[PDB]
Amino acid sequence: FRKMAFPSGKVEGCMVQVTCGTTTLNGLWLDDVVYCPRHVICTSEDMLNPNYEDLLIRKSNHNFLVQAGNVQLRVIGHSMQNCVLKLKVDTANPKTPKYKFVRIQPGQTFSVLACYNGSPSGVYQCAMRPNFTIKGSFLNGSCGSVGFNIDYDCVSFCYMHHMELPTGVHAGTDLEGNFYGPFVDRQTAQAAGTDTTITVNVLAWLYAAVINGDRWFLNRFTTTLNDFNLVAMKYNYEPLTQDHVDILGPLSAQTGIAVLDMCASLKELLQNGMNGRTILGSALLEDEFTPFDVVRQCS
Amino acid sequence: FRKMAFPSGKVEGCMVQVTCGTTTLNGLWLDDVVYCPRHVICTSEDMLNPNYEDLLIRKSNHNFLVQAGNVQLRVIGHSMQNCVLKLKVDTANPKTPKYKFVRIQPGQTFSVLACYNGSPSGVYQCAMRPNFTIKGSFLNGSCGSVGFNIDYDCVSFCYMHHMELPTGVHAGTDLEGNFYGPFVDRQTAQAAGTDTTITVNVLAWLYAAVINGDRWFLNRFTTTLNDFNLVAMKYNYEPLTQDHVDILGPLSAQTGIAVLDMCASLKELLQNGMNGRTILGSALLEDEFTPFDVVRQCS
Ligand SMILES: *[C@H](O)[C@H](C[C@@H]1CCNC1=O)NC(=O)[C@H](CC(C)C)NC(=O)OCC(C)(C)Oc1ccc(Cl)cc1
Ligand SMILES: *[C@H](O)[C@H](C[C@@H]1CCNC1=O)NC(=O)[C@H](CC(C)C)NC(=O)OCC(C)(C)Oc1ccc(Cl)cc1
Repeated sequence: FRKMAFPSGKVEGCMVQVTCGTTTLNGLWLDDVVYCPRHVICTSEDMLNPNYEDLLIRKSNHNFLVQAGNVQLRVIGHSMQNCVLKLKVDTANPKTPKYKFVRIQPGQTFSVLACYNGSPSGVYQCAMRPNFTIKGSFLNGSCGSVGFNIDYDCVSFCYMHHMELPTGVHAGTDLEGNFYGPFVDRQTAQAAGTDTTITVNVLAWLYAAVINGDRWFLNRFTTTLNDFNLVAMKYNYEPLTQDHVDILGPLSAQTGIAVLDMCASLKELLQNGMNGRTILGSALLEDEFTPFDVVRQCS
Repeated sequence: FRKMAFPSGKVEGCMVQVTCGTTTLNGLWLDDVVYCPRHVICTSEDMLNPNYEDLLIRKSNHNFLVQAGNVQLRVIGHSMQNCVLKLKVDTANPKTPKYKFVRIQPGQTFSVLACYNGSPSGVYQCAMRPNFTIKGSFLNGSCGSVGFNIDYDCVSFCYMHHMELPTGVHAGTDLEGNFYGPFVDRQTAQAAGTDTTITVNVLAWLYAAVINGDRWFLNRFTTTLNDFNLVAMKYNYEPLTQDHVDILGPLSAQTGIAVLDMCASLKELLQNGMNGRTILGSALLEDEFTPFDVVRQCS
């Protein structure tokens, strides 16, 4: 059982380079529009406290250099939507996949295609944390890299990368430019509050452990939803609900282990630790696989 | 710092479906040749102890059904090379990337494009273990999935998937059909011997930890190559060598931490454990990032 990303090919063909002045980052080219973070228009002396409206007023279509491979695209319009720019170009991307824009929920997962200079460097899987950050791997030049899911042949874009927080975690927007969480695109100290553990995902991963033969942490106790949650709260775990219980249905069925039984084993792990043992090769409790991810992978 | 795979698009366009009888698995379509595991010709009653030469003698070109999307390809020749079949087809793949076949060394890493029915399902990063197994995620139908590295625009194929061992780890071949390790493609119990930890990779990951601000495990001791290795052997770690020390050069330089100093910290971690703390978000010592991987990711 592995952290598995979606195949990235459909997204690779949408990545372009966008330069304004000496600032370069990545853009996403779908039909005749290129989407990118609006801070492409900032100089380093603007990033402390930009007035983006005023900055963009000094920019014309020809100040945006958009490059797809060795091919410069012609910008024929521009507008700002929340924290993203939309650059209308004179060529529709011939590689545009079937796609939609979605705003994901916290606790859900997606794949990131990390890019530099409009060129893909690598792919990995991320969760939107309950505090609306992601634990990514991003350097200078990575902004405009996107996160996505694939359903059949349709790419659902859900994330565009903008910034790193002082804790080393990452923040960004949906493809309409609205940040996940309370963040703003300016280079000031910003707090993500307390993060919490995605309880239903830990359970899904414990189920995945059982499916893959790892069963040592199972005990002979059970518990109640309200009793467990009294333990969840203690550990900054999200409360569990019947919808969670139901979502776990397929896994609880494949394994014959009641969700509340699995909860009792989780309580003991939270209380007693793992005694130097491992679960699916990890010595910590993993919360960045959804139930769907586990079903998808073990099917 | 994340387990990061290569972008998979160039490989996605090489995957096809190969059926012989009711056995279906994946093939790799490059120029006018499709490569796949030879056990595609086995029935379930053949897999216990196949005579592949005899089995293949009863097969003709038209018994191999090769499908790329909705498109059946015409097989015009077939031959067996070690544990792979080469099916000559009448159409050269128009999506063939620049490519080579390489036999990787143990301790090196690569990306796996896990496929079913010739369709990519997901991508993840693997190391060739010192005992020539990989810790993958593979189900029935995944054989013929490949592992690769990308250098610039050139895909270096290094692995084709064939089998799971009783321990749950995975074995397969290079693209000439020669198994990594002592394995044979028959459904009998086979041992991978003792695995060992890839010492230079653990050090590279400790360097990656330091680069990313995690420094608690550093101590004020140093050691000798021979003294450390007396500790390495104790823990089934690979011995460290000057070539390893030199390969770590760039990281030792970026950090100002002598390799033998980092070795002394590693010795203490092996001896004293991690006292419930974490390094790059892991509570175990990670050995599936090479020095190159760490340089690539932190650059
Ligand atoms: C866009 O490519 C870049 C991505 C971050 C750089 C470091 N790791 C990232 O994910 N985003 C920014 O630089 C962003 C622009 C603001 C206008 C929102 N600033 C930001 O993320 O500040 C946090 C710090 C740690 C200061 O990030 C860095 C900024 C500049 C440099 Cl040279 C290094 C880090
Ligand atoms: C090829 O798609 C398949 C891949 C393994 C299936 C289970 N996980 C794998 O990686 N390879 C085989 O089935 C292989 C064929 C032999 C001719 C070499 N047999 C094999 O791997 O045996 C090990 C076991 C655990 C028996 O694998 C399974 C075989 C069949 C089935 Cl239905 C389930 C598991």
